[PDB]
Amino acid sequence: WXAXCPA
Amino acid sequence: WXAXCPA
Amino acid sequence: WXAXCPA
Amino acid sequence: WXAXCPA
Amino acid sequence: WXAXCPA
Amino acid sequence: TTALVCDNGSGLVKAGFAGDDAPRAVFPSIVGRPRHQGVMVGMGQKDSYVGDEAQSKRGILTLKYPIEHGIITNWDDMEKIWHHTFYNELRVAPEEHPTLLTEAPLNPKANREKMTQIMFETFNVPAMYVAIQAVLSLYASGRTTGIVLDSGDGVTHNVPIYEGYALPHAIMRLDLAGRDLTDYLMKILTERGYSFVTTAEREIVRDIKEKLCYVALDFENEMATAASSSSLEKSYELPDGQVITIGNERFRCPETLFQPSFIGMESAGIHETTYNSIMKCDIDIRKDLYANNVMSGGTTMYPGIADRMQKEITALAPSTMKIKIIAPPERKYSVWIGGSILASLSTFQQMWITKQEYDEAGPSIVHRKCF
Amino acid sequence: TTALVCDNGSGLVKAGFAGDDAPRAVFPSIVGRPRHQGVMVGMGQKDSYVGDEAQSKRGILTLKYPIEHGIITNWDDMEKIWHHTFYNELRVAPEEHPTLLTEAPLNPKANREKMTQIMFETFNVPAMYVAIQAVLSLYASGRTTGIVLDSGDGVTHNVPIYEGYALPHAIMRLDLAGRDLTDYLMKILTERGYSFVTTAEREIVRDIKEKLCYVALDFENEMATAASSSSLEKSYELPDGQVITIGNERFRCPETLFQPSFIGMESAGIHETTYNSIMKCDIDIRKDLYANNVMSGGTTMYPGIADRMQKEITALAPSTMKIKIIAPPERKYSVWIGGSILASLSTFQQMWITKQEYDEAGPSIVHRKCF
Amino acid sequence: TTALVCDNGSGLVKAGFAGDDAPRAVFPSIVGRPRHQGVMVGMGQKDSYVGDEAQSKRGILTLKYPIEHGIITNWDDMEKIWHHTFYNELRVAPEEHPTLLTEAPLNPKANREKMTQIMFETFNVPAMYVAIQAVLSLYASGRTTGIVLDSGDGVTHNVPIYEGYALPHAIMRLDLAGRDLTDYLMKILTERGYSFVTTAEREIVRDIKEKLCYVALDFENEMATAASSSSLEKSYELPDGQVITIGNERFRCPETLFQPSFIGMESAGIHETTYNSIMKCDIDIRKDLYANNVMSGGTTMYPGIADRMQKEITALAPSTMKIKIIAPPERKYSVWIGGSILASLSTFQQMWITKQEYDEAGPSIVHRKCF
Amino acid sequence: TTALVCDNGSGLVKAGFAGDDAPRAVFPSIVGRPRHQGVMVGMGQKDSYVGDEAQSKRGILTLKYPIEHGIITNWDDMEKIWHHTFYNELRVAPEEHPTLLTEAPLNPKANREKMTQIMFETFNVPAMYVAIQAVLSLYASGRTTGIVLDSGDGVTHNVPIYEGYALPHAIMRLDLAGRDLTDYLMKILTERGYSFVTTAEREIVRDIKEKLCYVALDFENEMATAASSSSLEKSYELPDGQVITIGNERFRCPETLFQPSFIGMESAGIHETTYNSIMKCDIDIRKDLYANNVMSGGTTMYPGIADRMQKEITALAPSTMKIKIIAPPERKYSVWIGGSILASLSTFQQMWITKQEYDEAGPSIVHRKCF
Amino acid sequence: TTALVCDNGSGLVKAGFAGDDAPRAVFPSIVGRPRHQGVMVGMGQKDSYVGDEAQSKRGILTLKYPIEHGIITNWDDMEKIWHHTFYNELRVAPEEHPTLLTEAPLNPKANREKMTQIMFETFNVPAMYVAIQAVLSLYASGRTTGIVLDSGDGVTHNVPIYEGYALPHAIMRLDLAGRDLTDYLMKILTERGYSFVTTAEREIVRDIKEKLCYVALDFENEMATAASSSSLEKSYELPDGQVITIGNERFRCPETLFQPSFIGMESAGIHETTYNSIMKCDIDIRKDLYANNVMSGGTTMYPGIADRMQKEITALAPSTMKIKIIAPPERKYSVWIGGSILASLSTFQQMWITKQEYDEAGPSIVHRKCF
Ligand SMILES: Nc1ncnc2c1ncn2[C@@H]1O[C@H](COP(=O)(O)OP(=O)(O)O)[C@@H](O)[C@H]1O
Ligand SMILES: Nc1ncnc2c1ncn2[C@@H]1O[C@H](COP(=O)(O)OP(=O)(O)O)[C@@H](O)[C@H]1O
Ligand SMILES: Nc1ncnc2c1ncn2[C@@H]1O[C@H](COP(=O)(O)OP(=O)(O)O)[C@@H](O)[C@H]1O
Ligand SMILES: Nc1ncnc2c1ncn2[C@@H]1O[C@H](COP(=O)(O)OP(=O)(O)O)[C@@H](O)[C@H]1O
Ligand SMILES: Nc1ncnc2c1ncn2[C@@H]1O[C@H](COP(=O)(O)OP(=O)(O)O)[C@@H](O)[C@H]1O
Ligand SMILES: [Mg+2]
Ligand SMILES: [Mg+2]
Ligand SMILES: [Mg+2]
Ligand SMILES: [Mg+2]
Ligand SMILES: [Mg+2]
Repeated sequence: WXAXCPA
Repeated sequence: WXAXCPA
Repeated sequence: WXAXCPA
Repeated sequence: WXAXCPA
Repeated sequence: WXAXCPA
Repeated sequence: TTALVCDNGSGLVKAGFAGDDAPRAVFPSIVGRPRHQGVMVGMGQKDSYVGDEAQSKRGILTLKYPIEHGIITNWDDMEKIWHHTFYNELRVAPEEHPTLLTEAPLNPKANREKMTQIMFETFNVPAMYVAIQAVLSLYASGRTTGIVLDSGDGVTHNVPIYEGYALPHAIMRLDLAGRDLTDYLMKILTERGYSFVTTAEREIVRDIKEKLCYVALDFENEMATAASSSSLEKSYELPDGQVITIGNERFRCPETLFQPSFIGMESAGIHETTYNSIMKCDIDIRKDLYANNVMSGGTTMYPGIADRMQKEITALAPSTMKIKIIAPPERKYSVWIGGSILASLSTFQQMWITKQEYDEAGPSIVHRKCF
Repeated sequence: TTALVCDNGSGLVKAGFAGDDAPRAVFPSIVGRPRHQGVMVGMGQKDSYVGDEAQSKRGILTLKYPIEHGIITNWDDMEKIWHHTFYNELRVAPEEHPTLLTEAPLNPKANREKMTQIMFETFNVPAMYVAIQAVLSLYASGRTTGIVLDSGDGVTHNVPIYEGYALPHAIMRLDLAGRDLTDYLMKILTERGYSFVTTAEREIVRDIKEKLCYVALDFENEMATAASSSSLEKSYELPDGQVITIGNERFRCPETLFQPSFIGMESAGIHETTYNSIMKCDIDIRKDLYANNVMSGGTTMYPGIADRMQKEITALAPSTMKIKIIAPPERKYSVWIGGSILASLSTFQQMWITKQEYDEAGPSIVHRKCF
Repeated sequence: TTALVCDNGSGLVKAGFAGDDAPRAVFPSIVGRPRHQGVMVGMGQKDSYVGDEAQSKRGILTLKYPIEHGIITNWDDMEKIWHHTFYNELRVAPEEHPTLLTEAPLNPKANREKMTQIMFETFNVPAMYVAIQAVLSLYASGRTTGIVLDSGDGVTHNVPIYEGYALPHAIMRLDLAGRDLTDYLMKILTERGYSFVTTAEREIVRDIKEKLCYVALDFENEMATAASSSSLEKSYELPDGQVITIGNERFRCPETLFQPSFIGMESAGIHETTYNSIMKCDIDIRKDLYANNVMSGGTTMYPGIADRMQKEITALAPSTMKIKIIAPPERKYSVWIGGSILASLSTFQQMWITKQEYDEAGPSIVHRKCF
Repeated sequence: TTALVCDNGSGLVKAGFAGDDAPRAVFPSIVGRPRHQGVMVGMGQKDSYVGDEAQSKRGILTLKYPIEHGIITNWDDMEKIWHHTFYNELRVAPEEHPTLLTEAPLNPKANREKMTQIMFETFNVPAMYVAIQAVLSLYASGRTTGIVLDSGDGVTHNVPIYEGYALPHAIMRLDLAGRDLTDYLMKILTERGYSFVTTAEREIVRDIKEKLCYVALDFENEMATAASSSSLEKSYELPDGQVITIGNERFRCPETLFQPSFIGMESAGIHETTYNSIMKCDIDIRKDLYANNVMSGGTTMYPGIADRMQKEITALAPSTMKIKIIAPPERKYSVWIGGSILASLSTFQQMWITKQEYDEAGPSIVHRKCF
Repeated sequence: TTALVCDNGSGLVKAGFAGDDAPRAVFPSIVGRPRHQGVMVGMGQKDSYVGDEAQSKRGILTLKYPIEHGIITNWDDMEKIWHHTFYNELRVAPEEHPTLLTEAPLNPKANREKMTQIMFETFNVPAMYVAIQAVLSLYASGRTTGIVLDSGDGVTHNVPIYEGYALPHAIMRLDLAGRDLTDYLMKILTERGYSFVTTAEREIVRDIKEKLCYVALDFENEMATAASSSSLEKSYELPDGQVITIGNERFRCPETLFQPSFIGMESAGIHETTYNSIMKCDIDIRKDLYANNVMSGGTTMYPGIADRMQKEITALAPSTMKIKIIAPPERKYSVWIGGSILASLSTFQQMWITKQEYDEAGPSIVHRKCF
């Protein structure tokens, strides 16, 4: 992703 | 009234 | 209906 | 609540 | 250790 | 130096002073009580509303009419209305001077008894008199001979009078009145597709009636026309902005007066009753009575009602009779006007029932000193 | 060789053939549409469900009642229900033979107009007739004189009948009906601590009502008892296995019929309405009417309702009157049964409206050939 | 000599003294507990944090809301918040003087029962009163007639009031509220490409919503515009310095209030509910209610929400009606303000429930002395 | 004449042809690059290895997963895997016929966008469709109603479906998945006395997990037993011949799914999430959902996991509910199987997105034609 | 009345008394055994040397480190060192009072088990406690929030702490440490033209490193400079008087921490590991962690290492973040200092493990009473 997780 | 009608 | 109630 | 919702 | 490294 | 005159009958309350050419207090004989839980503390409200107050907030209030068919039933509320009338509307202490009250003929005795007493006990009125409304209508017309048709909210009646000398055996009383027409109309509207059931809604219906309804001179062909033409249809805006359209109901309601059977009212039509009263009079005066038929009261305001009466009577009556329906503008206030006249009459003065007399004879005096 | 008979009123649809002693098609007048995105391709589903289908999958479907207060509002859905009724339930082509439809008294004219037309246009029904439900109840009872109280889902009404000769001016119509009681109960349950808001949940509540609620003969002391005793409390299992317990709501809901004011319903209580209808009848027949009060419809199934009516009327009525509440088993199907009877009656045959007549006169014939 | 006034509802806790024109204690109704092993001995920490403490250290704490949908569920934590409120925030011993508590209409009875008891047992409060929040909003507006729309964090509701005399049968309650919008937004952001799942992250999302979201007056074309223009896009900086950009989600979230179906909420849109409440009122007062619609609560702060309501109602309502959406600055504190007013009202004094009365009647008094 | 079906999710890549009852290409979604200086000229090596190549030479290669938590992050490598899949494994030119791709619900929009485009641009695939994996699991089971629990390598999710009509508002997504369990286990082993830190070593750990770990039905007493008995201990041979012995870690790792907090995962346990999804569904269908819980994906292969789920749900659910955990052999391939089924379905054909449509609408079509 | 505090980690042994501001015993954790035939009778020698003895005669002795990568491997020798520490260095009988031991996080369980036991059995220590070194570093800094980077001889690790509440799931452990750098340097020197292979020679290399090496802020251009300038070259005198000259190796060795791949260490660079630990923390606290990065341990003594860390993190982190590298003088003794502080803390007292408790619970108590 672009927020919580690191994806 | 007290007879025919409801007055 | 079309007046009092919503029918 | 104790029925619909979870309150 | 007993696996990777040699400790 | 003067006297109070009022129409304390069903429907509306009319009041003013003797010598006035118009009542100043004109408002509904309605008492209202709230039927919902008051919440906002400090709202500054009451448990009882009267007349315009009642109309103003009728969506909340349960509205009642103390008077039904010309009979006072809820005396507590009756008292309240009079209270309001005297102090809030007329702005006058009735204790100071005499009052003229009115009624329809043939009411249960007790009705008069309590009226009299209240005037003397609650209001402590100096003097009073109860008059038959029909009679007053003649004073308004300035005639001594004729047949008065007083058709109000709760009661319709006929009183044939010949140079005074009213003929009691020929007085007719008919329950079918404006309030019933209102109720009937409500049912008719259901057919059309509108529902009115709350008391407030009843009042709305009344408003409609008073604006749109009219009398046909040929009910049968009036319907034939209605059935094929929107020209009879007419729109109307309800309080919340909704628009309704009235069809043939616009004249079907009025028709009931000529055909009481529509509401199960076994009794003869209003024109038959009129006629019959004449039939109960001696042949010598019948002619004169045909000449002076006098309309009176709010229901005689429907457009064309005079013409319809004329036609109907003409049919029932012998040929070459001068059937004249007297139906002047302002006939809605006829009675009240007559009251003003009568009260201003100086001769009349000796008809007042004084408190002195009341104390000595008791309330039964109303059946002896007063007609 | 026969005819279809059905109760196409609010709530449930009842249907069967003339001469049958019970309807075979008995299912909810409900149309359901999905409100979620269908995903599984091949699911084999439809965009419209009816009756049992609707109940079966009510957690997905948005359920509607085409009929509200005895008035058909959603004609498309109405049509669908009838379609279902004839082909899926009854398994019969209606085009082959006559159909008896019913309604509550005092409905907007147009309601009949469209019903008639649809029967002739969509279904092409050979002949038809619209009857007042109350009347049918008497046929079920086998009596010619009495007062029928038909209290269904969307509407309650009173029709006094005296050896036939129904008295139209005394017919009462009350909006307060089972559907409203259901809705009210939902709000009460909130107080208790249960929330029901979806349409499906509404139906659950209905189920509860039909099983647990009963009528008290002393509402005031019933509450006094409830307030100090679990003996009135009763458990119930919801569809997902949860168990709930009902307290005083078990009788508070039913009470509304006697005190409409609970839901803001200005109108008089059901027993007052009953009484008033009698008051609108001539003294000569009032006695007989007191003797035959007839219950009818699903809401008259609450345990003790008969006794409560009896008590209430007894109080309002003159002494030494034979107040009898007729309330036989199976009164829930009264109307339908009566329909079967009437339809089987050979004399009745001449009341059918034929297509021939329809074509010539138009849909307005329903207001002339049919009562 | 005074009294405490507070908004103990969902979301935030507002509190101050009667006569104050603004609450001084304004902080989240959140209780936090650590979910990691404390290591540094001497850290001087606690096992429970409240309000700002919770926000300050939300990356460590598990945050909970004792109140869900206007219902107190975690009483222990509830107590803690009140404790904090009185001593840490207000810096006052509540035992000294009366307290006004508030609630949404239609809550499980027990909610009131325990509130009452706690106030008397834990806090030993001299006197207390529970008020409906909607009512208080009118006091803030200074009006006696209108429809209050109180749309907070856990619950939205409608209470039509006409010169006081609230109409209970027309009160609407809607679960769809700010907290749900927050949750929904989280899912939408996933689409955009951002993940928020921890409770702390939930709070971040809330912050975003409160700053960037707005109401469209044409959702359909708003999307059409968004789909082809970065002018609707807007950046925002997260706590760790990352910058995110919001697209059409900026107005899609707010839209849910008008189309609840987005979250599976079967219920009608907020403007339909509003309208329906009016429909449950008698035609006589409907006009006035259209004139005074009153916004109230944090969700009515979205830019353009007033205009959207206006438009929607205008469409549903009859023509030529004065649809006015009252939506003053500071409407976010409406209720609290109203509370200050009401409490300062001297007349109100006689509505307080005293401990004396409590002891004698028990907690059930809250359903009789207090509305 | 056919179509490609593949599970392009995290972990492993499954692929075969529509109508096949098993995937033929089954290999790791891993890309490897060397991290040492190549010396022997003529070695004939490459700068990129895929799947089995990567496993075979993992001691040299740096291994990466293009897919993280169900999100494609390294598109270049993603492309390479697909390339390998089609030509090296399946031995087929994808350009010839349609392909079914799958994904977990709630992924960043862009993920779909690029997938779509690549299929059309790099591979020039005739037609394509993206399906939610959970849905496919039901097709494999042959059921239209149930809750699918798809718990793979990078992501776990719950999708409640009721005769199709998936309920999007109740879909749950959980990051905690097999890859995390693997990582966690590595840390646990450190405690035991074994160090694994290279990517290759990570893969070894995965192997261990898949062979030795099992689910306890009483974690607490399972530990009590472990603490005093070598009967739970079990040996295992590492690639270089060393033998290790696993103690209580054999069941401690699996436990994490029920207690996510072990890795700092604030989120509720897998059985709580399951339950909560049910709670978000209407009471009418909850029963059915309890009846059909469907396991799916590699993590549901731990011995006893079904029983543990059963127990946990049983505890949370109401009594007398038929809690059934459907967990058939071969559930590891559920999704792929379902894909084969769906693709073979002829009705399905009309769901394909054609290149024609793509060209006209653009990649955004995936959010409109495809669910 | 006091307690012993020591850093029994790899490399050097630090020891002193609680309350002391500096360790007094500072010497190498080295055990030496002779590897040549002793000849001179009467030499008065031993078969085992420790610390300074070992350094003093390292040309004869075979030197070993009992501790490797933070793990005690040679327990016999370990015991000997402690023996020496207590009696030869500290000159104190440990049996008299409590001892604080330390360790790196994530060590094989057995390491603690034996430590505990030995303290109770060989030394019969009154009370003991094992602490994580990183934690102690914060006590030295006087902060409750930050990320401690403890980079010693055998192990480097990262422990993020937020007002205590250490986050175990974010703890990183890296084998790459000072001892490895030493070894690497030896190989580099071979390139330069110097051979070091004996253990004694290894120690010489260590000395060199500690004096000459420094960290470049631009490794690439640092090499570019070195390649054309003797200004980076620097001489050094070996024990036998030979002079050597170091070229670019002076900064190439340090670089390894940022590029572990130089020694085949697959793992990410020290700044990436640092960063990643932060990434494993919730967004709410990440900001604070960036603010307090704390250096600790001997390897953080290379000139410029702080600046290099700053630069590297700055690059990886979001803009406008306050990246602060806390790196105070005397950070080489951080841990020991922290130990002194913690031990002097009176509150801490209740964390001691007593012999009583040990006897009752067994050595496993170290995993329950002690963190
Ligand atoms: N303008 C009008 N047109 C038709 N009917 C009217 C009109 N005004 C009043 N009415 C009806 O006449 C009755 C009231 O008139 P009124 O004669 O004052 O009654 P009352 O004499 O008994 O007070 C009501 O039923 C009212 O609706
Ligand atoms: N056994 C029952 N007990 C109580 N109320 C019932 C029962 N069955 C039905 N009802 C209520 O009566 C209504 C349906 O009865 P019915 O008379 O068939 O309505 P309708 O005649 O309008 O179809 C519904 O509101 C229903 O809940
Ligand atoms: N400035 C704002 N703009 C939009 N929404 C807001 C704003 N402030 C608060 N909210 C939302 O309104 C709710 C809190 O408002 P409030 O009315 O105080 O709730 P409550 O009355 O239940 O305390 C929360 O869901 C909050 O996010
Ligand atoms: N036999 C097994 N037993 C236990 N866990 C397994 C087994 N096989 C695979 N797994 C775990 O499940 C995941 C891969 O399964 P799979 O469902 O194919 O993932 P995905 O569906 O995301 O490809 C990996 O984390 C793997 O280690
Ligand atoms: N002044 C220094 N400059 C650079 N590196 C040093 C210095 N002193 C010690 N070191 C290196 O740091 C390590 C020892 O430091 P220390 O932190 O005490 O290790 P430990 O904490 O594991 O005892 C050894 O590898 C040593 O060579
Ligand atoms: Mg009159
Ligand atoms: Mg019925
Ligand atoms: Mg609020
Ligand atoms: Mg999968
Ligand atoms: Mg150290």
